[PDB]
Amino acid sequence: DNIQGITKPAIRRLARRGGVKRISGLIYEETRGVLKVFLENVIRDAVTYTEHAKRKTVTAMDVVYALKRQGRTLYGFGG
Amino acid sequence: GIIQNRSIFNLFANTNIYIFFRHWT
Amino acid sequence: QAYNNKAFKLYTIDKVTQSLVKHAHTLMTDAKTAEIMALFVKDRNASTTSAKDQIIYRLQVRSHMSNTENMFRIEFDKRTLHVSIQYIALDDL
Amino acid sequence: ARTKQTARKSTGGKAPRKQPHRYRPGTVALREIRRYQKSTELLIRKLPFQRLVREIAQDFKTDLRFQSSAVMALQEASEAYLVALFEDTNLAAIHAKRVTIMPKDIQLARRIRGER
Amino acid sequence: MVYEATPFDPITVKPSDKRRVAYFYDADVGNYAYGAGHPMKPHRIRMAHSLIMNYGLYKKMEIYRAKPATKQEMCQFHTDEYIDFLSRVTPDNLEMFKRESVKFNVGDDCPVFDGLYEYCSISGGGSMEGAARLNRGKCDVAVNYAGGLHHAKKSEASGFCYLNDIVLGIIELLRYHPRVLYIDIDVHHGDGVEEAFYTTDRVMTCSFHKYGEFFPGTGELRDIGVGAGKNYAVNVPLRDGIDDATYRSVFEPVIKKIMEWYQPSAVVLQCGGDSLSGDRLGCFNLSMEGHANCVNYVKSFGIPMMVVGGGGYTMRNVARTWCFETGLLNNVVLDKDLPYNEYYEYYGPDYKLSVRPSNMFNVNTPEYLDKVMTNIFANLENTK
Ligand SMILES: [Zn+2]
Repeated sequence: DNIQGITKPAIRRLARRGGVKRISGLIYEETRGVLKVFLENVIRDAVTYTEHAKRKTVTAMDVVYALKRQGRTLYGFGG
Repeated sequence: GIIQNRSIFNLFANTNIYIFFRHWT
Repeated sequence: QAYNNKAFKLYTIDKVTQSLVKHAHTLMTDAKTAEIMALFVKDRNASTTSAKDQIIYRLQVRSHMSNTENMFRIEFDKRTLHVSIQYIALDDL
Repeated sequence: ARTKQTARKSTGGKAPRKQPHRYRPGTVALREIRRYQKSTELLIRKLPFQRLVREIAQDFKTDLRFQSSAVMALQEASEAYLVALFEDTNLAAIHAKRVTIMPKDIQLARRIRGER
Repeated sequence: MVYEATPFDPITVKPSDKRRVAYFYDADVGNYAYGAGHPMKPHRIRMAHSLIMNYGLYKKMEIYRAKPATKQEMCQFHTDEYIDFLSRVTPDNLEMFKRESVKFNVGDDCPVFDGLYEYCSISGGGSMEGAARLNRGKCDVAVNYAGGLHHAKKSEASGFCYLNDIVLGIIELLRYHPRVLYIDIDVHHGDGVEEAFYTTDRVMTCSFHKYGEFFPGTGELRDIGVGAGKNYAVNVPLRDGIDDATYRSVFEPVIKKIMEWYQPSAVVLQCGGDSLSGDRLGCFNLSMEGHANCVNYVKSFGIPMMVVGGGGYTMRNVARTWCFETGLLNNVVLDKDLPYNEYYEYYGPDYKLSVRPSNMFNVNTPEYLDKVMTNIFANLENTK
């Protein structure tokens, strides 16, 4: 249900930034699952890294570190 | 009508001294 | 634990004392407020006063502040320290 | 005779118990294409996003606090991922003589992207 | 000019009012449990009883195990079909009784546990044998905490109550006593007992209950009985958080006026522990002294009484107040230091007998209770 927190108008805003002019209605709920599985990949690696530092808290450094692994580097948050 | 050796004393005040006295009470 | 929850009103003693301190601070440092307490000082220090002194003290207090403010008559009686407070907001005008 | 139960209540009365100018469709849409393209702020309300991360990280490790900058890193990364995926989808749609992204248009994009 | 604000006097026994006390306890009552998430627990009965044995109160009283009631004896008040359903329903064959589940209000808020019939039989047998021992003169006070099911009615189960044992006890009392007064200090209204004896003048049902949007909703002050039972059902509506002094100054004048006006021959006292402070469902602010002062005051009249324990959904508080009330009936005041029982871990952190009241607002104003007691006293003028 925290997933349903990613609301429609928010997915519409992402589509607008993405240049989409008419969003199907069945897209909204497809974008959730795709979103989840992706976050569920970064955050997984974010935590492997976390439990390697024996740290219990995660860091933004570990987040961009997990992105570097996945492939999609993120500049602006360290490293 | 002179009241010598008075015992009842009156304090006239605005909201500031009234609220201060209410906090004291 | 000590008072069997009968001392719950003392839970905010620091905040209420802080608010009393703040009210005293704005009590001396406000225009049209400290001279009212000065008039109270002159009325309390100078005893043996008749009624006419009390009314002229009342209008002299009234003339210090605005015409829409509220007056309060905080009566004190030495015998019994009994403070009667009376609401005369826009009544003596 | 097939039967089913829907009340789902062995007893009734459970509560009483002891226990005007209007633009054409698309003009406003293109206007706020321009608005959300000239802009750089973050489009998925934060709190909701942070929560998405708490309930989903919970699985990999309990009691995992997240540095604030981190959930902001997850947001940025997620919005970048979805805006890239949505540019691709619009293309996967404008391909099929159309102007409406549809689920199928994104199950495909991701196949060509190879993210599946 | 009827209600008087009086501070709560300390509880003092009367040495000239020694009563033969009969205790009815069946060791099995506690081995029954309404459910997993359910507030009503028969396990409160045996930790109350464990406090009786470990205080050495069994040397001043006789402990009896009442014979459990059969099917018919339950049908002295309830219908045949309701007792037949109660004696046959189990959690296994709940789907075999679906019409009767909604007919007799059994299944939600009155769940089906597989010792239901035995629990009801123990409760009804305890109440009826206490009344019978009162009838023959074998005892002056009959104590039975196994019952108290005052919400059960003729053909339904309500308020965690299935068998209205109090009606069975008052029925057994009526065979030898002309007038029986029922006093309910449970925070809920005694709707089953009042409804059973609504139209008769032989039973006066007095209930000191919270009356708001609270269960069971019945118990308005205007409910005074119909027919020959008019002005023979006193309802005392109370608000939240009534303390010991307020409850005493309400209870003692009303019960005194009933005593010198209705003049009963037997008394049934429902000692619901949900009138205590800190209860799961109750909303009163009575300490154990405040709860037991009603029992001590009704003991002063000398009328042969039946002390029957009813509600109470926090087990520790109801057990402690039942032990104190039982000790009060033997003309002793138990010391506020609990002896070692097998359930000693419940009564933390002080491990004393006392139930401490909460510091919540006694919203029962003197004017409201004055009007309530004035109308109650006016209705009681026709009961001579
Ligand atoms: Zn009750």
